[PDB]
Amino acid sequence: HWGYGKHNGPEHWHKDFPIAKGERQSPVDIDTHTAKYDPSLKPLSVSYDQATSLRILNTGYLFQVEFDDSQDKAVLKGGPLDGTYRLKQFHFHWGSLDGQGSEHTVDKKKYAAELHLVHWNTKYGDYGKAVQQPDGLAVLGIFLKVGSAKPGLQKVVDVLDSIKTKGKSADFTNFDPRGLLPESLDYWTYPGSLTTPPLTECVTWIVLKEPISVSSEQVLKFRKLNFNGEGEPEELMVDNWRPAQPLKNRQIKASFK
Ligand SMILES: NS(=O)(=O)c1c(F)c(F)c(S(=O)(=O)CCO)c(NC2CCCCCCC2)c1F
Ligand SMILES: [Zn+2]
Repeated sequence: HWGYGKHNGPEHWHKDFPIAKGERQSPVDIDTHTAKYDPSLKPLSVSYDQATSLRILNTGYLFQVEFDDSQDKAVLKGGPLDGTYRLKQFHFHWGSLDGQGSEHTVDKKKYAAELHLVHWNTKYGDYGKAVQQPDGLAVLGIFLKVGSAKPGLQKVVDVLDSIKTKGKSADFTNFDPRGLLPESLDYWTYPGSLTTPPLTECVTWIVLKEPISVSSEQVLKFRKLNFNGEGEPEELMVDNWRPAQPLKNRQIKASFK
């Protein structure tokens, strides 16, 4: 099965998922000098006041916080997007060391982690149909750098010991994702893909320019998760990021400058 190791990591995924070598794969390096300011882009509309978090889950590759997406409670609109995208979940990718962990890079810089808020286009009715479409998902990506703590992240960090191993979940109600956002909503955007199998090319990526600051202790706690299930040898969950992929025939657009 796929994963992040020597024998089943990103460089092997193409054998099961040939789209790994496709024309719109993610993540990518964001060359800030060659990204084009697009005056016709709109401000993002991030409408998260009615978000209903449900559950946090160790998938065996990362952890994710899941929301009620059975109605338009928390939605993403505007920016490069046509229509209404419903928040389904968020998750992170992170490293074994503070200078790696992000999927996107900025002028080749890697951050300690990257937060992904996954949304699906409500014109397709359910998320499983939306993944079959070139404009089915919108993922909002936010970089994490190590510095001062992020208070809005601490509820997430504190529950991780209850979901140490693959397949564990825990109630995670009443969490407000607005606490994970930086001050600015300046962004880059480009068409891309899931960054894990099945690597489907169904994502409009919106990557915020401003990272959030998390403490060394918050990220250390991410690295205490396990890829393995309970009752199996411990494999620390670190380095669950895909490296930058070829940009090919794509332009990254900037909402700013
Ligand atoms: N980085 S990412 O946002 O492209 C991404 C993941 F890294 C990721 F691991 C997941 S996953 O845990 O579900 C593993 C399977 O790819 C999703 N989740 C979305 C993509 C999965 C298909 C259904 C669409 C909505 C969830 C996912 F979108
Ligand atoms: Zn992701």
